[PDB]
Amino acid sequence: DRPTPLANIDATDVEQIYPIESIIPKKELQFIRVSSILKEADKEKKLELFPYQNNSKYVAKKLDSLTQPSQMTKLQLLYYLSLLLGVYENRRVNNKTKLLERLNSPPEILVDGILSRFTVIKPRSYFIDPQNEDKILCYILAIIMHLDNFIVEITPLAHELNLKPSKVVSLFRVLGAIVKGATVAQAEAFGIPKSTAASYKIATMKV
Repeated sequence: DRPTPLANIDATDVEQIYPIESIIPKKELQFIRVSSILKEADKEKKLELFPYQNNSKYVAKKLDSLTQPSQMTKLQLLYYLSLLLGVYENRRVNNKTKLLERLNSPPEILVDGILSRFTVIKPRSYFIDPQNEDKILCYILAIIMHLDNFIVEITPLAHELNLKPSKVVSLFRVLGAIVKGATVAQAEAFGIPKSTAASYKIATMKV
């Protein structure tokens, strides 16, 4: 129905607005295997294990922070983000066979899950309509909200995702995030000049 994951209307903490269950069904989770990524010492080899190889800037940046077994769930979300990004960047592909050729051997059930929930079957051959296209991006952005602890800098993210900054702003607003300039406090934390912090856009979720 909506391009966003199903919100928890009773949420009292930002973490609960978009529960993990809303982003990835519980049944699809045992199939996101991240132990090898966590154990692999070489960053190049870690990156090679991701389901989409078109050198995601976001994945490589975010990887450096996900090193402990307590962060396994976050690492599964990053793996899934990579797959969704692969489906989005290859949105013009209309069949499962060509799609798999553009991807780095993800478990087939995850691809099936994406095709059944983010595409329409042509009356097998499929179509990603304009709404399903934004749905893919909204789930990517809901993941980023979990991974960046509900405070996101628009400008580096737009660059990392190869998306127009105004599209990132617009989609974060569709997700219910507040998008405005950084406070002098946020400027100190983010290491951005205080005098123009108002022009540096930040997306935040609130309860």
